[PDB]
Amino acid sequence: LELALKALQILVNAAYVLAEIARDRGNEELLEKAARLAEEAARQAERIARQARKEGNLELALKALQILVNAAYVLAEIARDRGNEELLEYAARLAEEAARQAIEIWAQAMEEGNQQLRTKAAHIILRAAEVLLEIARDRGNQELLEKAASLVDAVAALQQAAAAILEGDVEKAVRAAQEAVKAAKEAGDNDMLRAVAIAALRIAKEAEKQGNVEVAVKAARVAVEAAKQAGDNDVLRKVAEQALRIAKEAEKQGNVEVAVKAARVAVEAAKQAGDNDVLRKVADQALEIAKAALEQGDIDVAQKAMDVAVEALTQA
Amino acid sequence: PRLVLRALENMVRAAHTLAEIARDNGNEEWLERAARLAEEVARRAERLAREARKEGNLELALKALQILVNAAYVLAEIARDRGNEEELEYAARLAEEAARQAIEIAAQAMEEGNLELALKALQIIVNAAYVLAEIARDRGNEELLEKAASLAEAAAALAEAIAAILEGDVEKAVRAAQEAVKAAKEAGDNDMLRAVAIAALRIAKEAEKQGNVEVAVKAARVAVEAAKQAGDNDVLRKVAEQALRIAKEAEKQGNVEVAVKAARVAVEAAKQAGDNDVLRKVAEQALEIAKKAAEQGDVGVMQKAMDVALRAAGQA
Amino acid sequence: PELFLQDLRSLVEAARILARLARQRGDEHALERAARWAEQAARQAERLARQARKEGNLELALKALQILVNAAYVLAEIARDRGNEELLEYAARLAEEAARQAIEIAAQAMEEGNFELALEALEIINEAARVLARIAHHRGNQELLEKAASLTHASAALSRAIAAILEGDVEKAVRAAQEAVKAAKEAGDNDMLRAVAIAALRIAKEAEKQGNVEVAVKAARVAVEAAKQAGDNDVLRLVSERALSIAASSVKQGNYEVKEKAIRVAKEANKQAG
Repeated sequence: LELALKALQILVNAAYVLAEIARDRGNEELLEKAARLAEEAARQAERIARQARKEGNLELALKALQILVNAAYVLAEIARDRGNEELLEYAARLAEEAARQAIEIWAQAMEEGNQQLRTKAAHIILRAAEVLLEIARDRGNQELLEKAASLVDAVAALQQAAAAILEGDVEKAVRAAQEAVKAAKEAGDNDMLRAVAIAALRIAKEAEKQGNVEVAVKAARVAVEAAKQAGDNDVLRKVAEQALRIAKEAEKQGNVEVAVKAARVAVEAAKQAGDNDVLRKVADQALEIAKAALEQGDIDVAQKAMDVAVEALTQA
Repeated sequence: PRLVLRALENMVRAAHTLAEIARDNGNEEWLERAARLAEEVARRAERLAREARKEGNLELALKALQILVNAAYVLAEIARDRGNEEELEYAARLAEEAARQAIEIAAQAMEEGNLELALKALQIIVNAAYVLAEIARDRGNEELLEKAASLAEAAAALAEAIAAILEGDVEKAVRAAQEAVKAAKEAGDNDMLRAVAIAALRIAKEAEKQGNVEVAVKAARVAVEAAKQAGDNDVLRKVAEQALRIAKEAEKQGNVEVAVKAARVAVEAAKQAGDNDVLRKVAEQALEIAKKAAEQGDVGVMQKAMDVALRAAGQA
Repeated sequence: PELFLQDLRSLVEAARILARLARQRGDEHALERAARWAEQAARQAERLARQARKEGNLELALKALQILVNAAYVLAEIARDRGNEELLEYAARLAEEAARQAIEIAAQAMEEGNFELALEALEIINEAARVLARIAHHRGNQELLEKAASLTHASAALSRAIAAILEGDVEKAVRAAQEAVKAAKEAGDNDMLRAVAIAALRIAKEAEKQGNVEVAVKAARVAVEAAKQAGDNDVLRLVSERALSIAASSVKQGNYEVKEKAIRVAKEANKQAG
């Protein structure tokens, strides 16, 4: 199994050397041969990546993506002196689909808590953006500069958020996450937003263990901001479960104001999901929140709670 | 062992920094120092590499070759900015000789069946081609440039063939091998031809495990095509033995046409080799092939078995 | 823990890419982002690097110093094109004390005979010297460029001496040490001189292990030269102790002349120590 990637890396390196050797010479036939070598290697690497993803070895898959990114770099280096856009058109589309798959890998790694994949995947995505940036540096497409820059700074935020998670600093986590949605929303990439949202779930899971619900609701408010773009129903239900858990913790803390803001986030998501069981659970939780707000005499919070309860229950 | 490789590599890396610093400053004396250091490393590393193969550890040897290739890269970077022909000649000789030794490793590695070492050696060869070409362009020699390119193409085909050996598509393997002999025959490099033949032998061994004698003969047809340029007597002997093994399987399959083609290859090789024991063993089996051609009643095949066996015997 | 360095590397790579992109697309807030990201990553690395010497995992420490050098390359790239000398001065101070700390680590590794770490620290030193030279090329300091050539020369010499010791090629080691002490004189740094003296001590220790007392006297003659130029009394004490090892070994080998040299060397080391 594994040796194929090693051979493919050598093939891409051979193609790189062949292209460099040809570069100063009137022999586009060598460049064509190098491109044929690269294309076969790329087709092999994609087929391997598809199978490795089915088998669940993410390291083999991301290494194949690393090779593919190097191949895209070579294809661009060929294409430039060849004066050919179609090679760039293949390479950029391939690199975008590779970046998508790498982001999907990064999301699965974040979901599973595999930091060890997370670092590798980040380096791969960063290299993919570098190759897209070389393509943009030549081709002059401004949108690709926006895509690359936003992808990169979003990865930098995603990394910063993971570092904040390991450090346990929920305030740093929120600070990062706000910029993360800012970048991803300016990019308009729904798959980048999906990866951000999956990370935001992990932020919330740890924020409950820290018990700072007042920060955790600000994180949840970012989480719905992304999730409302992405629309993945099981992710939205997972988010809603976390928002309800956050409300239960806010009740244990007696912080009904944070609990009502947690419900205001929860309804924003539940109104997309349409899951009547979430609507029932939200109304039940909101009644417990109203009971706590009555017991505290926080009746402005009680009325705000029940405004949100009606807004939720009326979606049934 | 291990430490000395690290140290010499670090001494080359130091020379690389020193050459960068010297070229940035425009200083001569630092290049002279660097060159003295690099030559001393080259002399030491040649000894180390020669000893490492005598110790039988091909990995230590190929790492030492990579040190020599790093040294060659540094020497070339110095020399091509220094502007002297003897320096460039010495660098070219060093890189070429290292590549010879690397192919000798690759041949041995494929003969043992460790493709991992062979792949590593192909990376070394690819690196040497890059260095050689950079020398050759700046010197001005089209013959060496063409030699580098054709060697690199042949290496790329060998890498593709190794990938095909991992994958098990013997038609893909033959398709690669056809290009490999095309490049190798254009280059006239004896060791490259040797490597192709050794690869073809292991391709045939896998084709026999699969029972695909037909494609095994197609591979052997390339193997003799290469061997006929080069006169590696023991490789010719191994090819003939394989051709007889293939013919014995073709007899077991009752494919007397494939068996006669296997003999047709065997005599073509034996005609170069002149080995009387091979010739008699070949003719001995050639009568078994003729016997089976008669048992099948295949007139034209039996006429070919006649013609082959008689021409084989007629001067043996 | 280790993943921290990988994440820091990724943030440096992001900064590198952002800087590359910013050289295409005009935004001073991309420069400011990259600089802030990079400096914070560098300070985070520095905290860990200071901690790692207390933890005694020198492998993680020198890996962190490699991160510092790699970050310093990106900082210098940003700074030189942004045209700010104070950020270059900061990056230079970061690199300089990092490399000086690497020289201390290398001295421990050579005292241990843990030459593995010494070669890697010497690599960090080489790459630091590269980055220092890149900075100096823009500042115009020929003095720093001569020091970089000296530093690379000395690190190469230490590497060569180590290689000769691992091989047991002790006459070539003694010859290489004689080159190394001249390289230390070119460098003019007491910490490099200490590292070179620690190497010279470890070199003499190998000759004592072999019982080659005359080779050891040659090695000690270099070691005491380095120690005399350094002025470090602890080194001079260690040299005097090793010289008495050689003297006792010389009486064990039954030769009065090698004893006499070894005692005169011990007395030179004592005369400098006071």
